[PDB]
Amino acid sequence: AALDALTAENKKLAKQQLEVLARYLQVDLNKGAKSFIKEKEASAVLQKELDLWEAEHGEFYAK
Amino acid sequence: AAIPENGNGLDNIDSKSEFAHRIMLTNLLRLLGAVKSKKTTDTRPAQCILPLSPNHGTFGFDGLYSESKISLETLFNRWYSEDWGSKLTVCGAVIG
Repeated sequence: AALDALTAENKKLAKQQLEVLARYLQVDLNKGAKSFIKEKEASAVLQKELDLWEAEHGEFYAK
Repeated sequence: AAIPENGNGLDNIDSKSEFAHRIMLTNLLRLLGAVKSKKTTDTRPAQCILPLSPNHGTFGFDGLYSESKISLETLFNRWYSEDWGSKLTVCGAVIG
């Protein structure tokens, strides 16, 4: 009702303070996430070239 | 070395048939080619005993077995045509 509304503004203040501190410290707060996204799509590329082999040859030949 | 493949016709040449052909033909020739490469003397040949078959497709659905076995008979004239005659000697046994 209203307790959650005030908790939300408390955490809003906490987030706005955390972003100011991360800006002060030159901290990339999403570098881990961006790297995870860029290396997860590389896994997609190697999976695309890997499934070509299994589609072209089959499960028995692959094993 | 061979794979038991059965029920594989011309319309169902599958991964097991391709892999069996790889074992029985294309890497069988690679053992012979590797033994040729690891030899340095023409005085000590290796007598390769090839498991030839007398039934080249005359039976039914065996996959690429007949294709694997009839392609080993090429080493009889490839013995003369290539440079491993004194290096490997072919003795094809036609197992009945």
